[PDB]
Amino acid sequence: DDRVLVTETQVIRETLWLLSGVKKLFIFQLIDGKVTVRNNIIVTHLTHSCLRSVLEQIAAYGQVVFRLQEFIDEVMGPFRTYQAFMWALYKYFISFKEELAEIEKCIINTTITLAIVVDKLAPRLSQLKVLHKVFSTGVAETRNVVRASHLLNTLYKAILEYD
Amino acid sequence: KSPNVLLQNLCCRILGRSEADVAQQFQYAVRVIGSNFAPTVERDEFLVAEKIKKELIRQRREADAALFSELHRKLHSQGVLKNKWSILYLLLSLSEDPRSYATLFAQALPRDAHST
Amino acid sequence: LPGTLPLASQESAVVEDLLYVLVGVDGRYVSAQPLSRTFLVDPNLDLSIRELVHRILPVAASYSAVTRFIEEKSSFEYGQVNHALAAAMRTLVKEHLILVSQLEQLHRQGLLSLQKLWFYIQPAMRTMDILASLATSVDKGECLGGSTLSLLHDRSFSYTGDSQAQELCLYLTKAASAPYFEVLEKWIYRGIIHDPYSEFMVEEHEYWDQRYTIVQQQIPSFLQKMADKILSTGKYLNVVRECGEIIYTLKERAYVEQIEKAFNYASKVLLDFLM
Amino acid sequence: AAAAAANLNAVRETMDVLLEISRILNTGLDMETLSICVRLCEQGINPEALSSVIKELRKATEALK
Amino acid sequence: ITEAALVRDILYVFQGIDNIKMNCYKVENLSRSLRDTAVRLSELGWLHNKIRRYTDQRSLDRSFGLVGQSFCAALHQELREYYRLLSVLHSQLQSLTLRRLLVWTYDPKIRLKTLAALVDHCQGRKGGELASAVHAYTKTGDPYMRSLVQHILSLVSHPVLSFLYRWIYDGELEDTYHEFFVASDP
Amino acid sequence: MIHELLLALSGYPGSIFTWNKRSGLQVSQDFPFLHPSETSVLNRLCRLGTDYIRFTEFIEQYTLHGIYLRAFCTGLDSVLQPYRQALLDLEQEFLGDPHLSISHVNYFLDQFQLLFPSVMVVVEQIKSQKIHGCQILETVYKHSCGGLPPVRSALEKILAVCHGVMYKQLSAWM
Repeated sequence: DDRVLVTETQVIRETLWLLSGVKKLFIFQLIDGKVTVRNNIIVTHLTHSCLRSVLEQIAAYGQVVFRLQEFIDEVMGPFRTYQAFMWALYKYFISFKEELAEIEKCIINTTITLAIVVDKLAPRLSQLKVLHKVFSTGVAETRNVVRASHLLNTLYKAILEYD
Repeated sequence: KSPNVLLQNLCCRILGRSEADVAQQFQYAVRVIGSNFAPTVERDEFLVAEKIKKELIRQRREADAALFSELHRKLHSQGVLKNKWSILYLLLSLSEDPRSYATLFAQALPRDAHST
Repeated sequence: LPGTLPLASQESAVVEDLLYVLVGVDGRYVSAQPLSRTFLVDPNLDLSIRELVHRILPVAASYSAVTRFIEEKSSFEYGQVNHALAAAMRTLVKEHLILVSQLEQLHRQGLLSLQKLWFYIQPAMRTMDILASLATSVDKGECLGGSTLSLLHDRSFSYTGDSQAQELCLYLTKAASAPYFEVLEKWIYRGIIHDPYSEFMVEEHEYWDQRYTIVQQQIPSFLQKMADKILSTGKYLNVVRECGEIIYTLKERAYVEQIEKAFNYASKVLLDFLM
Repeated sequence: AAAAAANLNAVRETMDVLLEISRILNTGLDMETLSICVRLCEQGINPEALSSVIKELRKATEALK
Repeated sequence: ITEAALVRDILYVFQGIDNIKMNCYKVENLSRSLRDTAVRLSELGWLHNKIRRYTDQRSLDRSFGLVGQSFCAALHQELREYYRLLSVLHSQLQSLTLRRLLVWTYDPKIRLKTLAALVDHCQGRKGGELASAVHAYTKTGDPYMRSLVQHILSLVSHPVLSFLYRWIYDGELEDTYHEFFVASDP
Repeated sequence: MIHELLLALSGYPGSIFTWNKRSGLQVSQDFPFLHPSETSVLNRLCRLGTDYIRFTEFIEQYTLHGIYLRAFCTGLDSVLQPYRQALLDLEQEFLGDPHLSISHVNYFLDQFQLLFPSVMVVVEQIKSQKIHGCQILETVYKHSCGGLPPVRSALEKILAVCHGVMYKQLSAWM
């Protein structure tokens, strides 16, 4: 069986793009709206399987950010609530993107490897998991008055859980 | 550089002066270093190591006696040092205690047994 | 089979075999015999070697009686002196194990001929000959406590012209006396007598001349001059308590003077207490 | 090129480790003086002789201060 | 069998992991001068087992008390260091020989001699009765042991002086396991 | 293999370090490149990895319900922070000199090896007895009076944040 034998730093750059929400990446090639790791990726170390393990976790995070980017796309291309809801979501992404973009600076210009960028991103991969559950109730649903009431009421309920 | 010009930098580091000023001391440093250039004892870094641990243990500083063992290995890891015995034999001699008998304990071999 | 080996080469087999017997492990040809240790060398060996082998072994036999003195006189049932004597007698064994290491590393380059060996171990043949004489003279007459601190003060007086085995026997007695001089600074500056094992020179009982009484055996024989002022110093401290640093040096009496400076106060607090 | 920059790194390491052994032993040396005593010891020089000198020049810099 | 191969296995027997197999570590050829020095060196690793079994058997049951933890958790700070020495010795195996080990491991042949005989003198003692049986090891005089055990006592006797400073200034004794010498009656 | 292991101790199993749902992390079998004596210390090293995996799996699952269970896991990651941070360091030391063996890596964990085991049964008592409600603030406290100094200093942190919930509710009511 053949493998591509990618280098090490190239993975972190690819991981940052997955965090950014961009598509068509040499790694994490989605098929049906579900990001999935390739099969020929291998490093000099990590025995070709742990890599499939560590990437599989970050992939689970790509799903959370790819689906949201698909949601924001289906609003840009007069509900006045979803359109007002994405602007809050969209605002959060710009600031989140800046932290990921900044890290890329310290890559081209100090040693950096996998186990460091993950732990550096702990207070973000935590905040992101919440959105996968808050938004899950804003996507599972037909009238325009029940889709906006049930959404706005889910937040005020989900906040009292975190008090 | 050469050891003769290098000995004069030392006299300018310890004593703060220029080489045109301090020349009586440098006259005394050539007297001692010269005629005492060749090493007089057999060289081994093992014995000198077991005497810097025995010394940091004697000051109730048992934590730095196990840190030196990790710093003495790194010296071998890099490998830019040819004579590691000498520089440790010297750093041990200039060691002061922040706060008797030595013919009983282990001393270096004399080199007189061999036909030098 | 050394008979089929040349002279100049078989010597390289004995020196690396003999370099192990000095540690305690048995050897290939020069073996040890069951139990003051006796050794056996070879039926068929060059006579120009066996006469010199028997000149190196007396540092091993004098070593197999020190390492057995450490592993035994470390048992608690021997007092707080026969312990610190066995500890300070262990650091030298450590430095004797380094001297055998530096020989094997020097043996790999072949620079170690048998004749060259007899000269290298000479500092070890003198030291391990001193300790193998104390460890056989402390166990002959069972000594524990003060009577083990007297023997280190006479065996330091015999070597008054050696100046090399007199620095050693001063390093032992300086370390084999710290436990004894730590129960004394409690019996003079206060009245309490700890002495878990029966080793101190002053023992108590349970009308006042039978309370504390000198034991004659356990006297250091260098405090024998002041065997009565010590007993009289603490005794005065107790008839008031129930009512309501020292280092050893040779030819210097800084501790004999230090005791008089406290006994001269021990009375001035009791005599004034009755007037 | 490269092998001339890889040597300048393996020397800044060793000169940084010898400065650690120097402080836990509490030698009064510093990073500038210590680079002189290392160079000397490379050519081959009695550390029993070189240390008597440093124990003297430091013993005379006080009579002048 | 080369001498280097023995130096490879011995660095494992110092831990418990077995040519040298498992009460003496009987080695099973080679010359007699090698087997003898291995035997003594291999046996040091056996000691490390007796001190490891205690800090593993008693780290299992939850009925050992509060003192029996500060003891079983002070036999580990005196074992990480024994794991630092094995670190250094392994980096040089890539030179050291048998006769060179004896001097390297002559001191940790004593600390692993007091600790492996300190956990047998206090076997069934729990609570304060254990802090009183690791204090009967200080009357020894040996300046190297009396300054080691007199440190384990300074950790084992910390929980005891935690009840005392509680049962004196606040009078609220609390020990589900009976350790303190002040027993209350409901 | 070093960077391979430092991931296995992070929660990512691979071919060298297989994962079993019942036993836990363990080495598959003998490997020719490495020595046959190391096959033990790793198994001694994995007894730690199994703890972190079974920890983080429970932490994510949140399983039973109640705020006092949410906050317990919220605090349970805080005590588990020095474990991760001390693991990132191992890679840096190995990046410097390439002469460090598994012995030094095993030595570095030291404190984590004697901490996780005592903080493993505290979780097991919860998932095996349905400890619902504020009763956690005692089940964790009854184990806070342990002798092990490191533990006595770990659970006290969790009790220090778990009290934040009660202190929130208590002030909201009074």
